[PDB]
Amino acid sequence: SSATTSLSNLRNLNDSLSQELARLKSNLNNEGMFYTATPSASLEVIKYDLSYLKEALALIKAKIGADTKEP
Amino acid sequence: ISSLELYKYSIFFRNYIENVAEDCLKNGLILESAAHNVSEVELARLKVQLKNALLNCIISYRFHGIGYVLVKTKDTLIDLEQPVNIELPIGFEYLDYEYVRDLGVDFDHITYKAVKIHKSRLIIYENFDYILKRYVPCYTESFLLDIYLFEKIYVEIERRIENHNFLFYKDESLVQLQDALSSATTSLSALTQSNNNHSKDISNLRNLNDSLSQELARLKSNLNNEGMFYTATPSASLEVIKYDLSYLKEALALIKAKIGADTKEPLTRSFNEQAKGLGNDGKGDRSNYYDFLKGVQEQVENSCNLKLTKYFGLDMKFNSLIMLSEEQKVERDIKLIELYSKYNQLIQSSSFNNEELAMLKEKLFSF
Amino acid sequence: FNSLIMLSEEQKVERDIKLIELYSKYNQLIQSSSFNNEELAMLKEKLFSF
Amino acid sequence: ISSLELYKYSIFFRNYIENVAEDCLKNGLILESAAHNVSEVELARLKVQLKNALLNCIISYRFHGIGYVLVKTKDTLIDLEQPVNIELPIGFEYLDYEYVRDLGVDFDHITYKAVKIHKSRLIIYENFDYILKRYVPCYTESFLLDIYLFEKIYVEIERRIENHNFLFYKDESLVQLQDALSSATTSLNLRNLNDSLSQELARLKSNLNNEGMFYTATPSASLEVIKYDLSYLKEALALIKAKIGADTKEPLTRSFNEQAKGLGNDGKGDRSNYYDFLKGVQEQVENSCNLKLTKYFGLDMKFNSLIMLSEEQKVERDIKLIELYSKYNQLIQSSSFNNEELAMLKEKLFSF
Amino acid sequence: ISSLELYKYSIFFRNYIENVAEDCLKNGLILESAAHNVSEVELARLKVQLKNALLNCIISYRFHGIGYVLVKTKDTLIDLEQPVNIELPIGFEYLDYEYVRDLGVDFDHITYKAVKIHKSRLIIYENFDYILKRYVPCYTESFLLDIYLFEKIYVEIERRIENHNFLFYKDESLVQLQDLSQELARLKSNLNNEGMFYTATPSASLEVIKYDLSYLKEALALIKAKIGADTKEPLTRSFNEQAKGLGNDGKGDRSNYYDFLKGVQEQVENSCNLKLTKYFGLDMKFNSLIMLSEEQKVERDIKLIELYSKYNQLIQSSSFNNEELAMLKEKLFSF
Amino acid sequence: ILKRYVPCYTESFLLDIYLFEKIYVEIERRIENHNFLFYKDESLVQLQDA
Repeated sequence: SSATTSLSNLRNLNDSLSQELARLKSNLNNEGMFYTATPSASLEVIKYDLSYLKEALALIKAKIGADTKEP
Repeated sequence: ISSLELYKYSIFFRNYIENVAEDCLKNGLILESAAHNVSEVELARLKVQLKNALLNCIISYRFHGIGYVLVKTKDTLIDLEQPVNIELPIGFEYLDYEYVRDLGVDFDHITYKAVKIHKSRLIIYENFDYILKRYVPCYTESFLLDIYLFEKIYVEIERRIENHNFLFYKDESLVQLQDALSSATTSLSALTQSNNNHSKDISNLRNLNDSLSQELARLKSNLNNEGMFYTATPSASLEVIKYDLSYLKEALALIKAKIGADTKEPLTRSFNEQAKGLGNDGKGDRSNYYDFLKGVQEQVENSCNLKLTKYFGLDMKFNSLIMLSEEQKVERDIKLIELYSKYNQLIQSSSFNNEELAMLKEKLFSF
Repeated sequence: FNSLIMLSEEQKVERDIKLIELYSKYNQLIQSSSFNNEELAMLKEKLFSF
Repeated sequence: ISSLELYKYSIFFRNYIENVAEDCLKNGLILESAAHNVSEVELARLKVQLKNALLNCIISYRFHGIGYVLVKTKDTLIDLEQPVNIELPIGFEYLDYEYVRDLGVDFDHITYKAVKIHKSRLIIYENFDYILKRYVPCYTESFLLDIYLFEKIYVEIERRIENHNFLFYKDESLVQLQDALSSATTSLNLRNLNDSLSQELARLKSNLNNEGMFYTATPSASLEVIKYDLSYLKEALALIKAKIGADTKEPLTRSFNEQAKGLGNDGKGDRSNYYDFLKGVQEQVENSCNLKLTKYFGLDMKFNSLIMLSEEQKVERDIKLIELYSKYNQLIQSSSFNNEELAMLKEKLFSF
Repeated sequence: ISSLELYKYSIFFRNYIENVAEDCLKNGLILESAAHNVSEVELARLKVQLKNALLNCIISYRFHGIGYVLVKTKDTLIDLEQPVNIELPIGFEYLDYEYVRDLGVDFDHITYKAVKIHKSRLIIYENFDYILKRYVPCYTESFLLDIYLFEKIYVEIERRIENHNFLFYKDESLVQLQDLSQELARLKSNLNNEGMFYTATPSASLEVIKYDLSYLKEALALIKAKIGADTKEPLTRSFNEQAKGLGNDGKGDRSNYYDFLKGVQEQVENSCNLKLTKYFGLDMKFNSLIMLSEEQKVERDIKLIELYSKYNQLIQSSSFNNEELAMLKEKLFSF
Repeated sequence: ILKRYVPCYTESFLLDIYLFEKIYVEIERRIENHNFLFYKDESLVQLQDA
């Protein structure tokens, strides 16, 4: 982020850093195993829900059926 | 959302567009000549070409909002501008919408690619909306959004299929010793960048990740060999990370409901699970698809006969949407013969007045 | 192309039986009716088989 | 995944390969001679040998993509190279695919083991895919993967059947003293510690068996049952069955021998997918055989009808036909229709 | 996995092997002589011995891949090497597979235990797989594994039946006694007496340890599915819950087991008649797999008589042309 | 509409077939190690690391 801020010597620095980051990420993603070294590291799946929209659709269908006579 | 892009990518949109035209021209046409001078073979060939043109005409009507069929006669390319009084057409050719320039109903000619063609030689099938004061297709932005979501569900499924389940491993081993030395070196190098053994840091990082790959290979090898994953660190952790699909399932249900609400084509609504509902049930309670097809057929007939009869002396008709089977025909004939026999018996064995019999005649449907 | 729907032997026999019954009913009506020639002709067109 | 290895290991693959051929030759063949000079007994023996050859021919067609049947005549081994104009075959012999070398359709001979055989004496049943421009078997890599997974499920079941449930025991007792000393000094008497540890473990096992109570001294001692699970394999079996049913049309293979072949008589023209597939295979085999049996040998072969009527069905059909004839006779006798109308009825009637 | 060991240990494998042979020879055989000179009693005795030999022949065919039946004639033990031109057999004797040495089809003799027997006196029923280029049995390694797992489930059940539930107890003064032990066992007996277990240590613990069987139940379900997929024998697939399906339903839609039995019977008939007719002048046939009951026979006779009556009525009360009647004759099945 | 010759299938249909196969591809990938043991111990690594 500091590199990108400065962009918005350094060439070799960024090349080495990018190489290492890319290889670490590629290994962890390819082996089907996410590895980390920090004892306090955390990984959680965040998920959305649709029950609100389903219930709203039911209520809206009921209201439309009540509000019109066209079958 | 681009209709052309959706048409290219999705076969569902293509089927939705083309099903109506295919159903309209499924049962065929009837072609007749007012003068009663054209032979039946030539007229049948003309009918075949007319059907071929009408399919693309209806497809263009649904996709763009207007469809053009050129009535080709025995004339030169420059003679298309001149009007036609009375002629027998040589054939019918559908004209591509993208190559047709029309300035409106106030003009009596179009430009095709720049050949000027008079409107008297063209069969025009247009969907003009008076509220919008413009020609519109059969679909809207909401329908396009529904189709796009229908495809995006499986796009996301493909995005997350490979790594739906994976392992999260936290280990403070020799590997973390290397990794933590690496992390401290990278942080210090970041400080220096913000501002020299950074090359030493780089060589570290490289060898450290080499050893990391070696150790991960060894761990996987042990897992495969003895089915047991062993670790040294008392704070080591191993957890299975899993994805979910309930969101996409519920979205599919809602999208199917929306599509069914937004279209009347039974195959599109039911995802090719329901029939077209164009059979004979012996009752006058016809289907919504039947009514829609009848309206489309009436509009097409009006559009064709507005100029086929006036300028070419030809009349076109659509075949009946409901086609009776042989057994149904035999049953209907049997019932009609029974009705006639009952009527004859009543007439022979009754003494009703002439006025009463006549009055019965009008109130009877068959007689 | 040959017809997509192929009838079985039993179906053919049943159809033949029904057609023969229809012809017998038509013959009985013609023999035992006193309808006018125009009415009989008009019945002929409105009948599918005849 | 190797098709030969899968064939050797799995009986399901073998049955899938052989069921189509067995069903095709279940009802038998009809053999005829154009000259009408061959006696029926010799022709029946020829038909038996032809069926025996055709079974292996179809099996090789499904497994490899091509099948070879040699039409053996009264000739020497060197005469096989020479073409045949008109002859009466002595028999039929299936040729193994691995011993046949064919350079393509542009050549009119093959090498068998190195005897040169002209193609006019050979019945060839090949599955050529024009998209792939090569001969292909009836199975693909996905189907092989499905079969492999089907077997691997029970492979894993056998792997984890014995220790599906076991005991995890933690104890900082004399036994942990023994094992800690062993650990330390082996990393660096000890065999006596070994013996004492085993003795105490066996003693505790004996106590457990005797009085149904496991007792321990350490306040931090723990005992937990470790258990395995099978829901993954159950769901995988369901998915694999669905995939197999989608990937093949053979009813026994799809239903795991739970459904019938569907080759009966229902009195309707709505035949089954397996019936259509078998009819197509039979037509291809008939074409392949008659391309050279009639031209070079004066023989014609036909397949028996896939649908075989029972005696009761035959009697019922005869009764219905007799009733139809009686109705037609009654109508003709008691009608006064015109000759043209009766004739027109004749064509529109199926039976008459 | 050893097929012989599995056969010895499991009755299910034995039944799977023997059911096909028993069903094939359930309805019996028909034996005839081309010369029409042999008396019926002697021929019936020959048929009985032939059935007895054929049962073991089919069993050996299924278990090993080949089965041998020796056709015993009025000859000496050394005359078995000599070929036979025309003779009337004295009997049939099944030959054990383990005592038969055959070098292949290119040879016309075998060694039995070392008596040399010509192949013209032997009925051979073999299952040769052209893909494998060898004789193979009716079972494979996967099927053997399925049977082994089927037995191992109850092996494990027996292993863990006795201690499915037990007590885990933690106490410090009690081990001060143990390391007295039998006296605390007697205190557990006092628990059994008074219905109340009492202890001293505030950190003493008592927990019931229990086992589970869901793994074995699911494995049994999967194994049953695999067996049903891997075999066609209805009893083996359904665990003796379904019938053989060899009845008469009045329809041509026969069963898979019927088709399999018909194929096996055809192969056996070919194998026998390849040498019974040529060398011995005898012909063998299998009885029909479907056997009609008396009521079914009466019903069929009634229907046939009705059909004949209808045909006679039509012929008497019709005025059809001779060509039309003839054409009806061919298109009628019965006439 | 496309002004070109097109087959009977589209990219979405190809994607559907590809996913249909990829499901069992993943099943094969994770069939062998669907259940395994995770064990943590310090003396046993005192043994193994040596």
